[PDB]
This record gives sequence, C-alpha cells and structure tokens, in this order.
Amino acid sequence: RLGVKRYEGQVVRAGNILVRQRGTRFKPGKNVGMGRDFTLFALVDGVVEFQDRGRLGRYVHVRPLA
Amino acid sequence: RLGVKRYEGQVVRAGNILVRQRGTRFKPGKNVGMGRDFTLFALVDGVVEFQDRGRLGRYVHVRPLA
Amino acid sequence: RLGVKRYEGQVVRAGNILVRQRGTRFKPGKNVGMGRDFTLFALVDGVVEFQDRGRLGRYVHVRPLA
Amino acid sequence: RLGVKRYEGQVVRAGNILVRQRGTRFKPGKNVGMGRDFTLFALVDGVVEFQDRGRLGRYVHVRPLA
Repeated sequence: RLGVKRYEGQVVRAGNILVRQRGTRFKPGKNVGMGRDFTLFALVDGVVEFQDRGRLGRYVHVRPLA
Repeated sequence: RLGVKRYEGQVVRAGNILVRQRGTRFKPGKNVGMGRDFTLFALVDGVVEFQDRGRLGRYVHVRPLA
Repeated sequence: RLGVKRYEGQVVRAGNILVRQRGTRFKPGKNVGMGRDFTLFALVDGVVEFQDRGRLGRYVHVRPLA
Repeated sequence: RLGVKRYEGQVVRAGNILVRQRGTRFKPGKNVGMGRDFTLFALVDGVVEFQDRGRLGRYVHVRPLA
C-alpha cells in the first residue's frame, strides 16, 4: 500500500523504498532519490532520518553508515 | 534496545519508533507500521494510544494529530 | 469445508494443507505457500505456528525442525 | 521461484507446475514429468499427492481425475 515504510534510525540499503506516495508529502533529502511515482528510495546504505522543515515541508534523509 | 519508547498520549510524528521488540509483543494498530524486526513506528503524526485487548493482544495506535 | 486444518505446534510435511479460506483470512508466512483458492499449505516439513500482527493481519508459519 | 507449488490433494491440469527445484528434491511420481530444470509438472489432469519414502526420497504423484 502507500505510506511510510521505514522508521527513524532504521538501517537501509541502496534502492530501498522509504515512502510510497501519489504526491510529495515527503520530499527527497540527502542520499534519497525519487522516481516518477513519487516513491522515495535510499541512494546509499545508511540510517533513515525524518526531519520537518515546517514551511519547506517534510524531508527524508539517509545518513551513510560510514 | 528493546522496550516501549512512548507513553500513553505522547505526541509522535511520522516515522517515530513506538516499541522495539523481538517478536509481536505489541501489535500494530491504527496508523502504526511494523518493520521486519518487529519495530512499531508511527505512519502519521499523532498521539500514542495503548489498547489492551487481552488474549487478542496489546495494540499500539497513533491517533491522528488534532 | 473451510476452516483451520492444523493446530499450533503441529508437525506437518511439505504439501500439507494448513488452512482453507475464501480470502486472506490468514496470510502465508515462512515456508507457507498460498494456492489460487487461498489455500495455505506447508512449503516445507516442520511445525505449524500462528502469529497475529494486528493491523497487519494474522499469519501462519512453518518452523523447520532439527 | 523455487519451492513446492501445490498442496496435498489439489486439482491440477496437464502441464501444471507442481514443484520448482534446483536438484531432485522431489522425484517425479505417477503422471508427473520432470523437465531438464528438474521442474516437476502434471502429465494429466488430476489430483496432487505427496508421498514421503524417506530414504527412498520424496515423490509427487497426480492421481487421474476419473
């Protein structure tokens, strides 16, 4: 279905889906890509991190393991 | 480590961890996701709500933010 | 007719029928396949185990033995 | 992918895949054929039946419909 697929601090890998959405509820952050279907995926292995920039929207980042 | 990470009525945002468990000690409720490691996380922003259903399991819900 | 066909912890063999359902009353878990008729069967030889994932559904698994 | 595809007593048609295996995890029983890719399949229309001969191996048979 749609919705968030990862939790704060969860370890992920390249290609890994992070969020499914018809729109841009969540914006691509550092190390995060976005297909045409608005899906958000990890560009590298790391840790999922959510951040709310308020007016700028809700972004999703991936912090490289090392 | 393992254990509940939120309290009754706490205010959580999408992706926040609610419970870290080895098994299905707590069940995913409304607006609550669960990873392969059985981690329960908030699918949307809201209020944490614990519901004991007895033998039917103990649910963890996320009531849509007001 | 329809209904659960095995009990918790029952030892079963590959091919064995586990549950006969019209829909996804139960979902196939580890080592459990699901036919077109939604019938759940053991993919391997092992012990039957039931698991409730709440908002995510109730699964049926087969724990290999030895 | 790999794995047993039918459940005990399931009705299959001629040419239906019964099992997918890399080796001879299961031997071709009555009315059952095996492709070069060890894939078992029903030679006729009938009912799937598993037979565990232990040390002799494991055969998959298809009992003629009628």
